[PDB]
Amino acid sequence: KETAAAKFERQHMDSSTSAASSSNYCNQMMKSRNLTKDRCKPVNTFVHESLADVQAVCSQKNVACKNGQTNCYQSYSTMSITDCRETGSSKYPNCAYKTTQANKHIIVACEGNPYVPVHFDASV
Repeated sequence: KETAAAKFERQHMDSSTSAASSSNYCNQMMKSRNLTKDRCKPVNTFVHESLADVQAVCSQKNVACKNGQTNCYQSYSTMSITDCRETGSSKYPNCAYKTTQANKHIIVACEGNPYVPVHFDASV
């Protein structure tokens, strides 16, 4: 079945663009990455960086995850990210989102060997 590492790439990586190019980014990306298949996922963050740069976070500043877990890491530098948040008109299967683009630090949880990001925790 899809690995946690793969799933992380599928849900949160967008190395193909430097930023969201329009208000529709979320709507299109959420659908294409299959995040709306079973239900409308309420929030999602896409990271506009190379895989290598994001995998490197696992070796940066160790911080506690929102749930208390201790395998989270915060990026030393800001990163280009797009936040997607479901809108008040969103209604499965027609999931709808608001697109917000920014440059922020990312916090990820890492696991495995190679030790890579498997969950997106927050941006700061």
